[PDB]
Amino acid sequence: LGFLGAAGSTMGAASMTLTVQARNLLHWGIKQLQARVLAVEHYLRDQQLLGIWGCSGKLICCTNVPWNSSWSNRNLSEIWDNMTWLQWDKEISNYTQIIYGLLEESQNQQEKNEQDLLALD
Amino acid sequence: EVKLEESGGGLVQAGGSMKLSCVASGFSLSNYWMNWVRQSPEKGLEWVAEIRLKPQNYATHYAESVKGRFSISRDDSRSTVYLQMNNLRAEDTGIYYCTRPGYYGHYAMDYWGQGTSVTVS
Amino acid sequence: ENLWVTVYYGVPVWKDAETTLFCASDHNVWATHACVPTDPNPQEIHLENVTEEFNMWKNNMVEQMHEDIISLWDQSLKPCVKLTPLCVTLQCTNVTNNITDDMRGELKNCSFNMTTELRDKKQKVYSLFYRLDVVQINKEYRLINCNTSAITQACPKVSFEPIPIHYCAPAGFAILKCKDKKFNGTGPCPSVSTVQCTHGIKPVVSTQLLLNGSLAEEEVIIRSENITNNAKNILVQLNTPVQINCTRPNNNTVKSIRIGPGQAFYYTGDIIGDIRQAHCNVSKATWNETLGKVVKQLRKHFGNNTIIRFAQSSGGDLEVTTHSFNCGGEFFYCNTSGLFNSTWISNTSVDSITLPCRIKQIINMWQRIGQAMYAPPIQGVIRCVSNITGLILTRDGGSTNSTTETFRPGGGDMRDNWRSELYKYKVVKIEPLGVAPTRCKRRV
Amino acid sequence: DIVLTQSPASLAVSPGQRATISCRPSESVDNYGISFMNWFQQKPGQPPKLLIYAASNRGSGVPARFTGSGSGTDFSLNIHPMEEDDIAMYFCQQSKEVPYTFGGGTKLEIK
Ligand SMILES: *[C@@H]1O[C@H](CO)[C@@H](O[C@@H]2O[C@H](CO)[C@@H](O[C@@H]3O[C@H](CO)[C@@H](O)[C@H](O)[C@@H]3O)[C@H](O)[C@H]2NC(C)=O)[C@H](O)[C@H]1NC(C)=O
Ligand SMILES: *[C@@H]1O[C@H](CO)[C@@H](O[C@@H]2O[C@H](CO)[C@@H](O[C@@H]3O[C@H](CO)[C@@H](O)[C@H](O)[C@@H]3O)[C@H](O)[C@H]2NC(C)=O)[C@H](O)[C@H]1NC(C)=O
Ligand SMILES: *[C@@H]1O[C@H](CO)[C@@H](O[C@@H]2O[C@H](CO)[C@@H](O)[C@H](O)[C@H]2NC(C)=O)[C@H](O)[C@H]1NC(C)=O
Ligand SMILES: *[C@@H]1O[C@H](CO)[C@@H](O[C@@H]2O[C@H](CO)[C@@H](O)[C@H](O)[C@H]2NC(C)=O)[C@H](O)[C@H]1NC(C)=O
Ligand SMILES: *[C@@H]1O[C@H](CO)[C@@H](O[C@@H]2O[C@H](CO)[C@@H](O)[C@H](O)[C@H]2NC(C)=O)[C@H](O)[C@H]1NC(C)=O
Ligand SMILES: *[C@@H]1O[C@H](CO)[C@@H](O[C@@H]2O[C@H](CO)[C@@H](O)[C@H](O)[C@H]2NC(C)=O)[C@H](O)[C@H]1NC(C)=O
Ligand SMILES: *[C@@H]1O[C@H](CO)[C@@H](O[C@@H]2O[C@H](CO)[C@@H](O)[C@H](O)[C@H]2NC(C)=O)[C@H](O)[C@H]1NC(C)=O
Ligand SMILES: *[C@@H]1O[C@H](CO)[C@@H](O[C@@H]2O[C@H](CO)[C@@H](O)[C@H](O)[C@H]2NC(C)=O)[C@H](O)[C@H]1NC(C)=O
Ligand SMILES: *[C@@H]1O[C@H](CO)[C@@H](O)[C@H](O)[C@H]1NC(C)=O
Ligand SMILES: *[C@@H]1O[C@H](CO)[C@@H](O)[C@H](O)[C@H]1NC(C)=O
Ligand SMILES: *[C@@H]1O[C@H](CO)[C@@H](O)[C@H](O)[C@H]1NC(C)=O
Ligand SMILES: *[C@@H]1O[C@H](CO)[C@@H](O)[C@H](O)[C@H]1NC(C)=O
Ligand SMILES: *[C@@H]1O[C@H](CO)[C@@H](O)[C@H](O)[C@H]1NC(C)=O
Ligand SMILES: *[C@@H]1O[C@H](CO)[C@@H](O)[C@H](O)[C@H]1NC(C)=O
Ligand SMILES: *[C@@H]1O[C@H](CO)[C@@H](O)[C@H](O)[C@H]1NC(C)=O
Ligand SMILES: *[C@@H]1O[C@H](CO)[C@@H](O)[C@H](O)[C@H]1NC(C)=O
Ligand SMILES: *[C@@H]1O[C@H](CO)[C@@H](O)[C@H](O)[C@H]1NC(C)=O
Ligand SMILES: *[C@@H]1O[C@H](CO)[C@@H](O)[C@H](O)[C@H]1NC(C)=O
Ligand SMILES: *[C@@H]1O[C@H](CO)[C@@H](O)[C@H](O)[C@H]1NC(C)=O
Ligand SMILES: *[C@@H]1O[C@H](CO)[C@@H](O)[C@H](O)[C@H]1NC(C)=O
Ligand SMILES: *[C@@H]1O[C@H](CO)[C@@H](O)[C@H](O)[C@H]1NC(C)=O
Ligand SMILES: *[C@@H]1O[C@H](CO)[C@@H](O)[C@H](O)[C@H]1NC(C)=O
Repeated sequence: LGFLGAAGSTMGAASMTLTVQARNLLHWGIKQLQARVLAVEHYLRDQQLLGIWGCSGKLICCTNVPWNSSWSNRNLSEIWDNMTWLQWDKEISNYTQIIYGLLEESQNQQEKNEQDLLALD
Repeated sequence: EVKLEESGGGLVQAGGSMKLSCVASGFSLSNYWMNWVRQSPEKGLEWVAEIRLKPQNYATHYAESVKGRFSISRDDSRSTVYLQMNNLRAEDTGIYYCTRPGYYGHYAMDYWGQGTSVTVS
Repeated sequence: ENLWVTVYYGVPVWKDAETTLFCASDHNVWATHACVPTDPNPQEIHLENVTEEFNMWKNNMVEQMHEDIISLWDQSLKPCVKLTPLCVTLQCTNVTNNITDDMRGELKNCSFNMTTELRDKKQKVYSLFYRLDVVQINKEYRLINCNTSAITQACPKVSFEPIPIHYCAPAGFAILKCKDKKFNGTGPCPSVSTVQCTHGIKPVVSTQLLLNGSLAEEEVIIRSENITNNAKNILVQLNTPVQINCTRPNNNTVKSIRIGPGQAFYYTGDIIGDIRQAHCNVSKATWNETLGKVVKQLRKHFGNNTIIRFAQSSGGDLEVTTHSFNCGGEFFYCNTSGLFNSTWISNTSVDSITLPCRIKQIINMWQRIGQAMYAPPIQGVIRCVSNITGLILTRDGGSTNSTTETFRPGGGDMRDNWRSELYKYKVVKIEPLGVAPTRCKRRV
Repeated sequence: DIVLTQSPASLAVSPGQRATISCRPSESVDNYGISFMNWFQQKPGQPPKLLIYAASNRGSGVPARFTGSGSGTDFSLNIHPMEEDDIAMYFCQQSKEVPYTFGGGTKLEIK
């Protein structure tokens, strides 16, 4: 189970290696600087997105957005055992923009307001 | 063991059309070259068509006696060769054979199928 | 039931991407000056059940290697001596000596007026030149390309000997390597591994044949960008080496003069002993076996019942019509005829082979307009041993109207040399974020 | 097209005798120093069998009694000794160019 050794594995099996994958995410002088700056800017963008979702403290988290069955006509056991993450990512690639927008609107925007009201009272 | 099997023969009304087929076996069709010839006791043997491989853009050649009324095509994925004909004339009556070039350099019809009867009237 | 969106991080998913890769290496013109120390044992992780597609013809790694090489060649010449003062009347005559001869006039005895350390004084010198280095003004001569470009002398202390270069991914990226055999450089690869870095690749500059490259694992592999287009080069990778022995038999000597206050120039002095033509020896039997393997593999694509022929290039510039070497610091051009002279009808042709070669001191390696380099002559007898690892062939036919086809050696495009080593490698970007339907809920 | 002439149209040959069938192309069949004339043998109800290739080389499985000959525009097939097993139609072919040509087939019989 080296880096990306999980790539051919079922989506469920792959969950065992998430930590390992995370560890590997982080004029000649100009070439070095452009590559390094981009690696950092990219890294931070992913972390900011999790921070909006409130999931930044975890590799795995749950959300309050319900699944739209039209995104994929499959059973839970079907997805977790009969597919790889590579196949899955392609299958729902049309809806990733929608899901990200829903996570912010349905959870982040709603929860911060309700918690503020409780704090205010 | 190389075998060729012809099919699709039979009696067809003049001015009509039909398709003959040849099934390749015992060799890879994709890497060789294929030819069709016909025979009648009135004329003896006559060459009618040839088909080339992919680097040659599947170019084809026909005898002047059949050109424009006959067409040759192949399906590399199914190991088959087809000879299409239309605007049939009584003169086209004869036995048609699926053939192979055989010996390298010394192009020759080293292998023949059993052949099939075609009659036009 | 009610399915919910979940988020996973560290997900093993990758996408096609282009990024700058960095060189590593174990004076010299090559990249080792810019490079950092290598990983002596690069790690490789095999991936099971992975069918990732490769396409060598679109591979960006080729362009990155090309640009690094051009920059390095130029960088080595920046401190070096300018030869602009040499464009003079340069009167010359025939060299007379004990010779086996060559084309008549191949060597010239020239004399000319040069500057000295003081601008107040001039000196008269003489030197030997190759016919290729000069043209007639109208006897009076001119150094070739004095009408086109400045000429820079290569620094004598800088070696041209190749140094293996490894390329490594930046963080967030990984390099995939195809493990398949008999792979033609395109389509899905049935077995894929992930590596931090590539195997070391030596820069090699050559034409019509590939030198010092990798061998095919089992059988000779034939590939081209478009097999139906006769314009395209066909690359052939051999599964065996063919050894070639090249030599420059003449006992040349080197003399030098100071030019101006800041620089010095080296030139060919008297040649000691008999003057003989440069040449290369290859085994005939070995070459005959090699051609038989290539022909057998060509038939698998071009079909049976074809006549396969080979011939020399019909024309074009000396730089592309002949085989080129850079060895010992000398530049060789060899005719290659006798390697490519055959007809194959019956799976057979219908000791050593010696090829003639020529030496030129003024070169333009990258075929750039307005550029030129003068190599200093190298003293003493030069011998080089190398192995042929592949061929560049072109179709002069495209014939569909006959039972024959003829092939001729290609060249003039360096990218095709590098493609023979980089075809196994692909660059991908790692995207750790993904989502899934698994049911769960959170308190608010 | 390149026209072949073949003769005799038929011949009767007694057992043990030599039989000869001539073939004369309108244009030379030769290329790269090698003849491209081929010969076939045929019996009723069956496809032709390749007999001789490159005007001299017996096809695989072909008995020694069948011998090719000639060059340029003059070729012939020589069969000896004649046997009843040799009764067949015979054809010459020019394979050098597209279209490939045949014609003038000959009937060989026992006398
Ligand atoms: C290296 O070899 C592979 C095969 O191992 C080549 O893949 C082949 O590519 C051709 C052209 O796309 C495929 O031809 C097919 O044509 C039909 C229409 O007649 C089209 O519908 C198919 O989608 C396809 O284009 C051929 O099937 C395919 N062979 C396979 C997939 O096994 C590849 O092109 C070769 N690379 C080079 C540079 O020659
Ligand atoms: C491909 O690699 C082979 C070696 O596997 C090269 O052959 C060898 O090349 C080296 C370097 O040019 C030769 O050595 C040199 O010798 C001279 C003279 O003593 C010395 O001054 C240099 O510093 C260096 O040591 C070596 O002699 C030669 N072969 C043998 C048997 O020694 C071949 O040249 C390479 N091809 C290309 C195109 O680079
Ligand atoms: C070296 O000598 C050769 C002759 O051995 C010179 O070549 C001759 O050039 C003249 C004048 O144009 C011709 O008339 C002859 O036919 C040439 N002789 C040959 C080719 O054998 C040559 O010019 C001298 N040096 C050079 C050419 O650089
Ligand atoms: C090239 O020409 C020069 C003269 O321009 C030659 O140098 C002279 O050669 C003659 C004999 O031919 C000697 O008598 C002189 O003493 C030499 N002058 C010197 C050494 O300053 C030179 O030898 C010629 N080179 C070749 C290879 O023939
Ligand atoms: C190098 O310079 C000298 C003069 O210092 C040149 O010698 C002259 O040659 C011409 C030939 O027509 C004579 O008319 C002159 O009389 C010579 N010298 C002088 C001072 O007039 C020599 O030719 C020059 N060399 C080159 C290659 O140009
Ligand atoms: C070019 O020459 C080198 C040195 O002889 C070859 O490297 C050897 O390759 C053989 C297999 O062909 C190995 O058994 C030897 O151990 C290698 N020698 C080493 C690594 O020092 C090389 O194969 C030749 N051409 C190639 C490799 O394409
Ligand atoms: C071209 O045809 C030849 C000959 O059929 C193929 O190989 C040989 O044919 C002979 C008899 O003539 C057999 O005994 C052989 O087994 C065949 N090959 C071998 C290796 O023995 C050859 O494969 C054909 N070439 C292509 C590309 O299809
Ligand atoms: C490579 O070798 C060939 C064969 O020797 C050269 O072609 C010959 O050129 C000469 C001189 O004009 C002719 O007399 C011959 O008829 C040619 N031989 C042929 C066509 O077979 C060719 O010039 C050489 N290439 C180089 C760059 O020197
Ligand atoms: C590949 O598939 C096999 C089952 O056929 C499985 O046991 C193995 O774990 C899979 N490999 C990966 C990397 O998922
Ligand atoms: C699912 O997506 C479709 C298309 O956008 C939308 O019409 C539907 O309302 C969505 N269902 C949600 C909660 O169910
Ligand atoms: C998903 O559930 C349905 C329920 O009818 C079943 O028919 C189908 O086979 C299931 N799919 C898989 C992959 O188990
Ligand atoms: C996903 O998007 C791609 C690109 O528009 C499209 O080709 C594909 O059909 C889509 N998949 C769907 C709609 O399931
Ligand atoms: C320089 O001289 C060469 C001699 O071959 C000639 O071909 C070229 O046209 C010249 N260049 C210019 C710019 O005149
Ligand atoms: C090869 O060239 C032919 C003729 O132009 C073209 O039809 C075909 O698409 C090309 N094949 C490629 C680009 O893979
Ligand atoms: C042969 O050439 C050498 C080098 O130029 C020279 O020293 C020697 O005298 C020559 N021998 C003769 C001319 O007999
Ligand atoms: C090349 O072959 C020639 C002719 O046999 C021979 O004289 C020469 O010494 C050979 N060169 C080498 C390096 O063996
Ligand atoms: C090249 O030289 C080696 C010795 O270094 C020798 O064994 C080999 O036979 C030579 N090759 C030829 C073609 O002469
Ligand atoms: C090239 O082949 C031709 C034809 O066999 C031959 O006449 C010629 O001499 C050969 N050239 C060589 C061997 O240099
Ligand atoms: C090449 O031809 C010769 C002569 O017919 C034959 O003996 C040999 O087996 C052939 N080689 C084939 C595949 O190698
Ligand atoms: C070249 O190879 C052919 C085909 O294998 C062989 O028939 C011939 O004898 C070889 N020529 C030699 C070894 O000189
Ligand atoms: C030839 O070159 C060698 C060095 O490679 C040198 O020692 C020798 O003196 C030169 N000529 C001779 C010695 O005649
Ligand atoms: C074959 O002949 C046709 C004309 O019938 C011509 O257009 C085509 O270019 C020819 N092909 C070759 C390779 O010469």
